[PDB]
Amino acid sequence: INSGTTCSNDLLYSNTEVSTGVCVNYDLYGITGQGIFKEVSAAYYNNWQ
Amino acid sequence: CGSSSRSLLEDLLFNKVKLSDVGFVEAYNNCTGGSEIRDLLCVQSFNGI
Ligand SMILES: *[C@@H]1O[C@H](CO)[C@@H](O)[C@H](O)[C@H]1NC(C)=O
Repeated sequence: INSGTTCSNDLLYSNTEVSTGVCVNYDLYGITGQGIFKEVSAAYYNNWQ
Repeated sequence: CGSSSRSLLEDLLFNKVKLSDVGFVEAYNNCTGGSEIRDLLCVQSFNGI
């Protein structure tokens, strides 16, 4: 009860609601900041980066 | 003729130099959207410098 390795709804929303083209605040993958999402096509990223 | 008159040796001097006092204005204008990937002067300008 109330202590352990099996967590229930303690994690936040984690929504798929990317707001493109506007200035927002973000924390994705660990990095906090204030900026912009903007869609583009590029392919030097890998499936682990 | 019009008051936008450099000279030819002034052109050779003033084409190898990226950040003169007109490149700064035309790069600071380019901070609304990034529009290629990013710039460094926009990261400076949004941080007070
Ligand atoms: C400003 O942006 C436009 C399009 O985004 C580009 O064609 C131009 O070369 C840029 N100028 C500078 C000085 O970055």
